Amino acid sequence: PQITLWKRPLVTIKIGGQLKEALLDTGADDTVIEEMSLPGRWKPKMIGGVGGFIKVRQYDQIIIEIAGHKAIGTVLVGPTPVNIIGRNLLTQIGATLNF
Amino acid sequence: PQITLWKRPLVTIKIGGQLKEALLDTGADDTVIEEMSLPGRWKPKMIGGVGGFIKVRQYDQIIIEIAGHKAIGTVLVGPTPVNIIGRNLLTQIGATLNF
Ligand SMILES: CC(C)(C)NC(=O)[C@@H]1CN(Cc2cccnc2)CCN1C[C@@H](O)C[C@@H](Cc1ccccc1)C(=O)N[C@H]1c2ccccc2C[C@H]1O
Repeated sequence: PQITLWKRPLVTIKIGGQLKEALLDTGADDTVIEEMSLPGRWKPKMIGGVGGFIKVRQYDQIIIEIAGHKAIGTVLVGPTPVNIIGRNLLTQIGATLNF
Repeated sequence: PQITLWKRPLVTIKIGGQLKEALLDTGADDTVIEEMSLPGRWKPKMIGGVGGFIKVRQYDQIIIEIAGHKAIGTVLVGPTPVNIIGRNLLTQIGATLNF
């Protein structure tokens, strides 16, 4: 679709078989989802944004559906304030900014 | 224009008579610019990022040019790691996310 920005660009995702709401975030390098049980091995990671750094679980090669579009890639899991779809997966689904 | 997301979507902005580089950020509600001595009045604000909150100065009705497109709105100034153009100004320049 084409998504305007008057409201947060929230979409439904499917991850681990579960539906969640997430924010399409062009300012995020990576994808980070709130704490959940997720099938795969993981390793510790830290990511930083405004306000500082958080500790996350890094899961590689995770199947995720974003507004009906398939991606398979790195998903971080940890105490993010909101679920965030970042550029690593926005690129997979062919998302661009236009003006 | 169209901007892909293989790298951070950085553009040139003009604010306060100065050129800066800034990130077009659909995940950001607000626009946050690195410390700069903008004139006049401002209001204290705290804004929340992925890692917690930071202190900023809120300036209203600020003239800013984003990739050649003029606009006007609220700009938050403080110790941000990157200059961030958020939805309050992305809407003004008619930006969308497309896939
Ligand atoms: C107005 C303000 C700027 C404070 N907003 C944000 O920071 C929001 C906060 N919400 C949360 C919120 C908090 C409170 C209230 N409402 C919402 C989550 C989404 N972010 C938007 C992010 O796109 C901001 C960027 C900024 C940044 C870019 C590059 C380098 C440093 C900082 C961000 O945090 N990106 C980082 C990022 C993000 C996810 C995964 C990995 C990484 C690395 C890095 O790219």
